[PDB]
Formats: sequence, C-alpha cells, structure tokens
Amino acid sequence: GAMAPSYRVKRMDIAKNDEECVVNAANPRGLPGDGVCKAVYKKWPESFKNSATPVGTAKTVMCGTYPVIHAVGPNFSNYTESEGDRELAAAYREVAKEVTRLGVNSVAIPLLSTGVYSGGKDRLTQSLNHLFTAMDSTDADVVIYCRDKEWEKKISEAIQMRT
Ligand SMILES: Oc1ccc2c(c1)OCO2
Ligand SMILES: Oc1ccc2c(c1)OCO2
Ligand SMILES: [Cl-]
Ligand SMILES: [Cl-]
Ligand SMILES: [Cl-]
Repeated sequence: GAMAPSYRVKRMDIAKNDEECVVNAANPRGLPGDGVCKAVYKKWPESFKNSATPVGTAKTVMCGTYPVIHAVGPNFSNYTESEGDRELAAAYREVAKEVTRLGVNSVAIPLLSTGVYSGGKDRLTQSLNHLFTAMDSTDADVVIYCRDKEWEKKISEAIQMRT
C-alpha cells in the first residue's frame, strides 16, 4: 500500500504516467479504439492480447511486467441513463478489485464514459463519484489523468473538498 494513500489529478497523456499500473478506457472488443484507448494501444500494444471483456468489467493484461487494466464503461449513446449509471459504477468496482489483486502502490486512471462514450453529456461529477465509491477503500495512490484545463480545476476542487 502507499504510506499515506492520496488522490491527485494531472492534465497530461495517461500513456506518460508515473504510476505502477494504468487503467485503459477500453472498448468491449479489445480494439485499438480512439482517445485514451488509442494512446494506450500505441504505448502498450502487447496488452491487447485477449483483452476483450464485457461492459461493466475490467480485465488485466501484462505488457512485460507493467499491468494494463482494461475497464469497459458503458456507451451512453446505447444505454439508458439508469442502466448506464449501473454499468459505470460496476466498471470502477472491478478496477478496485484488480488494483487490490495486483498489490500495486499506485494507479493511473481516466474518468470512464466522459469522452466518446458520454452520449454528448458532461459526466465529470457522475464518473468521478463512481471512481471515489470504488477506490476509497483501496490503499493505492490514485492519479486521475484528464485533457481539459477546466476539468483539471473541477477534479482538483472535488478532491480538495473531502480533505
Ligand atoms: O495536455 C494534454 C492532456 C492529455 C493529452 C495530451 C495533452 O496529449 C495527449 O493526451
Ligand atoms: O485523447 C487523450 C489521450 C490520452 C489521455 C487523455 C486524452 O486524457 C488523459 O490521457
Ligand atoms: Cl502530455
Ligand atoms: Cl469515453
Ligand atoms: Cl478531460
């Protein structure tokens, strides 16, 4: 575990993280995909061997000894708000199980279902609160990666609010 488990946020490419493992915002079919998933494919292509997994689940594949946790958020284009909310919560619970099993002291994590799976809605608060529900009981240092300067500020404020 970490000596004083923390949450942090950085505005940079998750493919350049400084943590002991990465969560991919994966598609269910293990395809290179777009956005975070494409950056992950370019950096850790070996981790997409037999990475296909259903919505609401996480499947870990090693790239050398570096774990890539493929976490499949719902595409809110296809799911109802209610069923999508349930699957998004579930995907983060499966990430917490994997991070615990791996015995890492730190993890790099994107906000699931906030980009091309967002169904055109701002889901910062929804996705972040599901991340917290899952990860609060873990002792890994969690570092959240985002792209947008206004998102960085809002994520930082939500972390600082609980401290
Ligand atoms: O400020 C940035 C945040 C995320 C990125 C990026 C720049 O390049 C690729 O992903
Ligand atoms: O398009 C992106 C690729 C990598 C990223 C990201 C966006 O935000 C964090 O890391
Ligand atoms: Cl970057
Ligand atoms: Cl997404
Ligand atoms: Cl973002």
